[PDB]
Amino acid sequence: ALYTEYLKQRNNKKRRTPDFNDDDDTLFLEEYRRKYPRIDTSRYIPNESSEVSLLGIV
Amino acid sequence: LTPKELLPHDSGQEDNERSNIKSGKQLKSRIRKFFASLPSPKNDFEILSEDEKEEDAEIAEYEKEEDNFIEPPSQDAPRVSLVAVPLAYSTLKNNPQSAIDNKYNLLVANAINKEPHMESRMQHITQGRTSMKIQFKTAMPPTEVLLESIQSKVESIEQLQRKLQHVQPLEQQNNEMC
Amino acid sequence: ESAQQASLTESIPNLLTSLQNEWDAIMLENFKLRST
Amino acid sequence: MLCAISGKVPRRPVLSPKSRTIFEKSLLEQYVKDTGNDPITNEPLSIEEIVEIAQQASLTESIPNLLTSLQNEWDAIMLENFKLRSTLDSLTKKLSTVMYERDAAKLVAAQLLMEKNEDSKDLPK
Amino acid sequence: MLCAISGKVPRRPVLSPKSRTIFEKSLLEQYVKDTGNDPITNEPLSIEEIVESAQQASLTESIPNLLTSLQNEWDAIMLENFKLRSTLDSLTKKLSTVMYERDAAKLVAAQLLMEKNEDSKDLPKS
Repeated sequence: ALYTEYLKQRNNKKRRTPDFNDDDDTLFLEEYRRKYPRIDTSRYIPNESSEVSLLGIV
Repeated sequence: LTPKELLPHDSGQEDNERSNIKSGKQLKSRIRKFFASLPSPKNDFEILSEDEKEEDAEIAEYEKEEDNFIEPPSQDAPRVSLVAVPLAYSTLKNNPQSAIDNKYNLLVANAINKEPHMESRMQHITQGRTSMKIQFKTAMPPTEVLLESIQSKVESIEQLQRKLQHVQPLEQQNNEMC
Repeated sequence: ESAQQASLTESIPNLLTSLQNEWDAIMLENFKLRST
Repeated sequence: MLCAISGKVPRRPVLSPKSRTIFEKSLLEQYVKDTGNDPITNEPLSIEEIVEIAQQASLTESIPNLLTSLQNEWDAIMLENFKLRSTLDSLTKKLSTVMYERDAAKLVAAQLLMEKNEDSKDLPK
Repeated sequence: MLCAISGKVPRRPVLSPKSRTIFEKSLLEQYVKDTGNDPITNEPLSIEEIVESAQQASLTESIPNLLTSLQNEWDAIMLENFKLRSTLDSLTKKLSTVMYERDAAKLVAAQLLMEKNEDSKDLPKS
């Protein structure tokens, strides 16, 4: 059905949308942004330690 | 009697003994493991234990050194604190169960205050704005240092991936003609 | 009875942008293959 | 029923011999490759020490909704991890405030016993 | 990418069906013509047992590797919770003993402020 309609199911881009001075559900949204940044820095720290070397061997 | 390099070793051992008495008797919490100075909070908490809270607030401002430091005539303590710890230990199965039951009540109180939150909302987004400043500038530095090195070898990777999709398409028409 | 895949520098996208493109490319290809 | 590292229902469980604890093969190996120890009792254990020890398939409901279901569960798990970390730093912080007042009170007891010792000398005279 | 016998890059790889390992053809053929065996596990293997369809493939890049990636995301986050849960049972066990020795000492402080003031009340009246 998705290929015949050619339409894709929408993903949640709410984490990009979040804004300051908002309600309790959006307080959950900004803390979600903090956990995503700590994970993103951890994921970037592994790539830096590996170096290109890992892109070289593949 | 002829001492040679012994009074220097004895003065070093006496200085090593005096540093061991000053480091141990400085503070119990500061020496073991891990605050902002606030005289307004000590004035606001006066209205609590209402005598011991002001004794512990002045002890916290003295050990940390809008902040004035006054009395380091408090902590020669090392013999008086040993008698005070041994006298209090004598005054202190049943006691182990009463501490475990009170720890479960405090753990249920810690789980209830966290559940109600999830003023205070403006501080969490500002800590995130500090994180989005720190981590994303660290991300953009780690990306662009990578992208100067990886996007060269991504083109080495992706254009060699494109050689596979033509080697596969030439393989099928040759196997069909074979 | 080892392969290495270098994860992209911009690795949110694994939840949003990568995962939608995998199930788009699965959906469109097989339908085009039924048309074939 | 529960691995005592992540709490998942283990799909390839392994038991440690130094302490009675059924772990998961993947999670216990990552701990042993970090430090050669048992996560519960901190005893010296190795990968060859492990002895490799109910499966019920989930049938969710009667596919685009399953995408947003996964999006919500990773969103919830990230918050159920974050809230348990700020609780740990504040219970250690509030334990620190108890450690200062414990040591400050036993110094106030030193001047109070001196007032009692000065009084006992005066009562005898 | 390597041959397990020599260590070079094999220019004609053949895989054996008794111990799965990528061997070079000219090297493993001499090993089989020596004795009818597989060099790793020493199981029996012949020349016809060593072997050098339609679905086209693409390179292993960042669906399957994406599903195994999210396993690594969560199995690491599961260890992050244990660093928290084990540290919580140490601070709360220390908090239970600290609040107990605080509750046991504050009864002595309440009696010393009584006794040192009662002795001041007794002595000044006399």
